[PDB]
Amino acid sequence: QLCLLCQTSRDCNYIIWTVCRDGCCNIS
Repeated sequence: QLCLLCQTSRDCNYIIWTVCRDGCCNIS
């Protein structure tokens, strides 16, 4: 999995990274 800095549920607009967690971004 991943954990890229995110703000909302989908503040990344990425392909393999749309599932944002606690201030994070991932695929699932």
